[PDB]
Amino acid sequence: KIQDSLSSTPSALGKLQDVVNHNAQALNTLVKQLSSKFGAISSVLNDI
Amino acid sequence: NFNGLTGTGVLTESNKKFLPFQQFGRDIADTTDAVRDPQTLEILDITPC
Ligand SMILES: *[C@@H]1O[C@H](CO)[C@@H](O)[C@H](O)[C@H]1NC(C)=O
Repeated sequence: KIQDSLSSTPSALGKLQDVVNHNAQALNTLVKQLSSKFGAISSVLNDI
Repeated sequence: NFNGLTGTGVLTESNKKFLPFQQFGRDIADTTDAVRDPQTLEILDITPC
């Protein structure tokens, strides 16, 4: 019945998927924050 | 230096279908992923060395 409990419930391993999701979200936001101008004329040092 | 856009990277023949009205392509975070030549209009992919 252990295998049935693990198969029927998809959210059984949520406590373990949460850390991976948090790391992925942190990396994604750190990558996306590059487009921020931070008050400058542009976000690309090449053009600046 | 593509029509003013200056950068560094390796240029490769593109395989993505640019629409006839598009001139630039971008990945996440405004990263220029592709550009079309202002001379021969061929699409080129940009990848950091
Ligand atoms: C620009 O000139 C080059 C060489 O003269 C030629 O190969 C190219 O097709 C020209 N492009 C346009 C858009 O006229």
